[PDB]
Amino acid sequence: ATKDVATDLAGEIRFQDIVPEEKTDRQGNTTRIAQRGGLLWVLAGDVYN
Repeated sequence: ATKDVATDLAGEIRFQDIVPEEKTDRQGNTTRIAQRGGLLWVLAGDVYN
């Protein structure tokens, strides 16, 4: 199964030990899959669009 995890703090993402690997779909869809399971920190802030 699958489950989406969505943040509740607005800010900058910072990897920690996460090693993304780019898997390119035949249409060019570069999906980032983590080879090394780590942490995705969110450093809080005010994000402006």
